[PDB]
Amino acid sequence: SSMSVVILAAGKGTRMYSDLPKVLHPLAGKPMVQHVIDAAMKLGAQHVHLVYGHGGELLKKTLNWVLQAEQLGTGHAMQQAAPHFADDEDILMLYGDVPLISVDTLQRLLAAKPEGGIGLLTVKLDNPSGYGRIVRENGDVVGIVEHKDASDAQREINEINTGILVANGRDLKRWLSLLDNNNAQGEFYITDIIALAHADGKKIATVHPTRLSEVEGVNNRLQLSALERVFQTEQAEKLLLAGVMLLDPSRFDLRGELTHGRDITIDTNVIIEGHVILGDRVRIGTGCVLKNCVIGDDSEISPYTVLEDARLDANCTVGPFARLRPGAELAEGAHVGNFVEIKKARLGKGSKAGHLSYLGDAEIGAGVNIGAGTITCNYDGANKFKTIIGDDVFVGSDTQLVAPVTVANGATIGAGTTVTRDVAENELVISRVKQVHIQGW
Amino acid sequence: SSMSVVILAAGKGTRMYSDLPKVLHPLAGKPMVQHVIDAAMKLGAQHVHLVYGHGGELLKKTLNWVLQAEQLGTGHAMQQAAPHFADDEDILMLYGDVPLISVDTLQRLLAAKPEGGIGLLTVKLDNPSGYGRIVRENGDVVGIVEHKDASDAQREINEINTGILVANGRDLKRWLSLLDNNNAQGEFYITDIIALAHADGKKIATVHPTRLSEVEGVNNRLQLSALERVFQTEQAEKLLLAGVMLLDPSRFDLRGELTHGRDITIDTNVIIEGHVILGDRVRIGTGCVLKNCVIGDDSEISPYTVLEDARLDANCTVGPFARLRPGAELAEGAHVGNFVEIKKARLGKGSKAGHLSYLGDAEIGAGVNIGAGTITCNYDGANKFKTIIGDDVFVGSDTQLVAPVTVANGATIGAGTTVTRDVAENELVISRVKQVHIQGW
Amino acid sequence: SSMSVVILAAGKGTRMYSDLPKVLHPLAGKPMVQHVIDAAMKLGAQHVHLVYGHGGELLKKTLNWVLQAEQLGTGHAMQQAAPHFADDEDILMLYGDVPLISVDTLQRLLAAKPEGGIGLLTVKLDNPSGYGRIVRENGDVVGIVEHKDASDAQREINEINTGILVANGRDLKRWLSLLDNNNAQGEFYITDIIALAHADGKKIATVHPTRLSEVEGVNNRLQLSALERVFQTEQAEKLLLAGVMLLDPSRFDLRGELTHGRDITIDTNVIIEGHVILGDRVRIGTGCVLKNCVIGDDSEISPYTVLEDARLDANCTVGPFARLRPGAELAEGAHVGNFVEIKKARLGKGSKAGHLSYLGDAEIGAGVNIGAGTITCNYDGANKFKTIIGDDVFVGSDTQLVAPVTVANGATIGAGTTVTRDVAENELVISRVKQVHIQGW
Ligand SMILES: N[C@H]1[C@@H](OP(=O)(O)O)O[C@H](CO)[C@@H](O)[C@@H]1O
Ligand SMILES: N[C@H]1[C@@H](OP(=O)(O)O)O[C@H](CO)[C@@H](O)[C@@H]1O
Ligand SMILES: N[C@H]1[C@@H](OP(=O)(O)O)O[C@H](CO)[C@@H](O)[C@@H]1O
Ligand SMILES: [Mg+2]
Ligand SMILES: [Mg+2]
Repeated sequence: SSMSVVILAAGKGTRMYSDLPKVLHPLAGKPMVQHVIDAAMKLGAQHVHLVYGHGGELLKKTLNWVLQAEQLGTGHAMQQAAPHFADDEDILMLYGDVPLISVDTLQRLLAAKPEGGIGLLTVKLDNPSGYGRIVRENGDVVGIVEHKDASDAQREINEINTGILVANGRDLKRWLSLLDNNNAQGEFYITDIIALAHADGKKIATVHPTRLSEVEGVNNRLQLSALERVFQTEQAEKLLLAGVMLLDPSRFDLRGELTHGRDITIDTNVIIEGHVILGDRVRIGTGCVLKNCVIGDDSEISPYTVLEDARLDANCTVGPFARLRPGAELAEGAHVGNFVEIKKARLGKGSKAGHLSYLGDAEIGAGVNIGAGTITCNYDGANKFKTIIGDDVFVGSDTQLVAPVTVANGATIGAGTTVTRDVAENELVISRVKQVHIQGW
Repeated sequence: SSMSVVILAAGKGTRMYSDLPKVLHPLAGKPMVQHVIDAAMKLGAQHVHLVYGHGGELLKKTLNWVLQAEQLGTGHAMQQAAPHFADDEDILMLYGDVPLISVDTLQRLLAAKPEGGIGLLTVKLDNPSGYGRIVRENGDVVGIVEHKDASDAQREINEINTGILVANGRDLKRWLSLLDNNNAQGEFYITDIIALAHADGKKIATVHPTRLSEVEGVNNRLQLSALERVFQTEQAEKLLLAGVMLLDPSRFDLRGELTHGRDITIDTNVIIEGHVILGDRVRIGTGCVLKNCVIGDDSEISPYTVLEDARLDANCTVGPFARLRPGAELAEGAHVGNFVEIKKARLGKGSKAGHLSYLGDAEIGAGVNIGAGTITCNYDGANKFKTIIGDDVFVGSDTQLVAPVTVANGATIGAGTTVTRDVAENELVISRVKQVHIQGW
Repeated sequence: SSMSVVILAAGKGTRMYSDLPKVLHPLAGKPMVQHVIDAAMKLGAQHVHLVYGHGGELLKKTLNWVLQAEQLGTGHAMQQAAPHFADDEDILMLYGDVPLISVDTLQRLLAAKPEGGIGLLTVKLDNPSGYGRIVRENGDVVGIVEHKDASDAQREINEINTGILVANGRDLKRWLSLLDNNNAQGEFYITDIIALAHADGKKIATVHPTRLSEVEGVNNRLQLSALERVFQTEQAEKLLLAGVMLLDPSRFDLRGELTHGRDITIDTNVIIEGHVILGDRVRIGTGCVLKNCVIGDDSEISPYTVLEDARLDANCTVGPFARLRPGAELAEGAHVGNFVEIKKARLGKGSKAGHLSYLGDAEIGAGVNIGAGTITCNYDGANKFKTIIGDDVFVGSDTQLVAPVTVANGATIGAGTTVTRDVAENELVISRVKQVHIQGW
């Protein structure tokens, strides 16, 4: 049948000690709640109903919005969404702070819901302390008892409520209408709806997650960090099984997506962010950070190199200690060495910038040698200007190129030159500065 | 009552293979024995009696000193300290190589000591092999039997001696006087004092540590490394619960103290040393090392940045690959980029040094742009001299400023300039060097 | 008796997803199969028979070669090697993808082989699923039953076949000749030889490895990564017990050999490759990579320093963010600072290159100060040339030395100089460039 989702995002995240709404805190670079939304979309949800208390502005700025003005609990929260439920759709209840719930588990949950009844996700814990206990009579679920209100006998129950469940909209709206708030907490308890479904003589079927981490909620940053490590380990293991050699999968982080070829080797402490594409036989040395980059076949990134919005073609070498900024592009066989920064600049085929250089806003040809210490002066304090270097140019060490300026093919620039005017094809330019020599200084 | 501590620091650390006395080997940046002293001071010890064998010079240089001339054992060691005990104080016995003993455990130990008797810290191990066994008769402690001298029946005992205990000074001095040395080892066994206390009809009460790591001793560097990881994990978890987001708490080290604000994010492989203070919303990228630094609100430290004795005001950005040395100071909104080293220099509000620069012994104003490749020549081979740069100065790329020299407000320095004489307000200075152009080179 | 080894290297490594033969994939910097060969040589093998299917070219290029033209299984594989066995030697069967098998285990295996019979290495697993089961009758091994062909009763057996075994050559050749291929797989099963040995009334003795990891095979990169971590942890623990202080042994990698002195400290995330030699009291900061280097007593390598084929004498300091390339050599007390690259260059006693410099193909004397920004121009686009700097030379900041060129003892080079001609003893050389000053720019 058809289905929509309600994501509860309206708890108080006091133990996060944060000014950022709890469900916005990221896991693997993505807000927790977005993990949950992604899963919902994968399930084929027709609507996603997001219930919130505060941070509504930032929530909408970041990500069907449903206000819960007073933090009066989950039952009350659902009461707020209930009018938006279709009588003819299934409604899946999820939490914005339970980010690792898997599509497989949810699919099995939807499959297990008995006609007219409820599908309830439960899990058996070694220590169920503090959790809602699943109450069964002769094997069938009839009730949930919260820890606080549970008796000593009930507290021996190990099967507990994850709070994730599915029911038909018409049925759900009915059960929510029958909730009672007259009690020691002054709130409606969502958990009472399973007893209410039972009262109507309807069935509550259960399924279990595959992993405990799937139904773990985040209330503080220690708990978020554990889930971060679980998720990173999962990603790392998939990459290994898919043929990427991670030299230490416990020291690898992916925060986005990695599209990869064959026989790649990634060394320790590499961080991949955004969407990165790696060709065949790429090697990434220790400590590198890549964000939104494309790296061509057989390229080698040496240790402690940082790249963002950069492109390497095949057979390129970069680093160690290089810094590629957005718009940095290396054509086939180009080389960028240590203590070199490239920004919005292209280095043509086989061209080399091996040391202690800044190349910004530059179009550099093929077969070019950029000597150590070369710098493009691309900024006048108001605007930025382009440097153009042709093919087969030799730029001597510690030269400044003062943009806008063009150096034609075949030219040679002497060490220590300040280039302010265009250089013609096959021209040598060199500073003829006079020195004083003083004997016996 | 009143209390003093005896710390035993006189064992042979042969399996450390070190020229540094064993108890001086650090854990989280602090000698093991100093952890123990700190705990003692927290307990309110009136005196700390440190018993040593060798390395006394270095020990005192590093940290009431009590010689044990001949390594004749713990009983003998205590005999050496006994004359310093007051008849009217409690004496707590600790070890310099058991660094994680907690104040809580010790407080409970002091509370459990029966009048006229002994408080003894014991622990139950899955494998008690090699440890002193606690001998009980009808539930009461009467004895300790060392493993070697224990029978097969005794060796089944899992409750073992940690060697940590407390007794009144007068009582202790008596029991120590009654120790016998005529045996297969020629030494007095400290453990005999519990049997001696029993002989006098006094009670020996026991308490247990909360964690096994609290009473683990260090005899080799493998054991020290395990304790280092335990301690770092504890620190990391406290920081997470306190609201600091560590993106991987297994790749975080604190060796000193971290004072922090709210909504801080620290990425993998960060090392914090000395005392570091972080404002709200500070972000620290992967690989950074901070030692004795103050970082203001909303500052961002990019990957692979090293800072020591440095100060950032609010909204500053530094790195990646920047190196801030002692006396480096950034005013609000300042920026230091890649391959820049700052030493005993201040960069004023909104001023920028983005690349490949060395700024030492310099006072730099607000609104200054330091071009790539700029270097302060602060050294003449004997002394060091200051560079002063006013507000709203534009320093062109690859300039050297030869100190002492002053550049006034509003000035502009052309690329490639060697500045040796003061520059006046709103002055442009630029090198007019002649070049040779040779066609067809 | 005398002994030879057969290493099976002819499986299909489909789940590696690699163009490199599976047994060539490295563990700790060394092909898996080379670990196995090393063990064989340590055992005193007279011959090593390597059976292969494909990748024979690359295998021989990388490492008695024995073709198995058709991947028809292990029995068939051994049939191919059998003619090379001496009737009067023991033959040990190993696998190229089981890299951590220990010499101790193998020695015990060889010792346990009964005259005329077989020594078989087996292991007891918590989950034996998918493994060959060891079949015993009244305690004696008579059979091996592969999982697939095993009954439900047989599958309860926890003792499984590692496939590692030893038998006399004459005996082995006989048993291999009697293998039957007429079955649902069309292959000879090596495991049948133990039933065949039993048929002849010979004994099959068993021994067990000390660690499970010793007999773990690699079929995919996830499995290789687990073995990599096991191996690195073993190496790290040995180094700690031997007296090297690793500040985090889970963040330490050795890919080769480390020869070390006393009281060394290595911080987190250090990678040692090739053969590295460290003197006493060397400290290595976080993030460093050392490959084929010799570091003298009391030297300190600061964070994020990369060295290859480099030599430091005693009391040297390098980094942070320094890059030493092959042929880099520092004499006693020399210093290389941040953003400095040294290649095929020697820095003499007490000489300093603290910042933003490139020194290549250079002989630099003692007592030299290399100012920030100094660069050797060692390349003309075709060849490379040497720079020679004498003792007690002061090179001013941002100087280029244009090789070949010699600077004699005692000389001083002014900031910003382009040195193209030899400098005489005690000479000051300095650029006298004229500037334009424009007021009110
Ligand atoms: N300094 C030059 C030298 O580098 P090194 O000798 O350090 O490799 O030659 C390289 C090519 O071989 C050039 O690209 C560098 O500009
Ligand atoms: N090279 C200049 C350029 O940097 P980039 O263009 O690399 O950011 O402009 C920056 C301000 O926008 C200046 O501080 C840098 O000195
Ligand atoms: N810039 C100089 C300064 O460095 P710093 O003042 O940054 O240590 O003096 C050092 C010696 O003291 C010299 O080697 C450096 O060349
Ligand atoms: Mg210059
Ligand atoms: Mg320069």
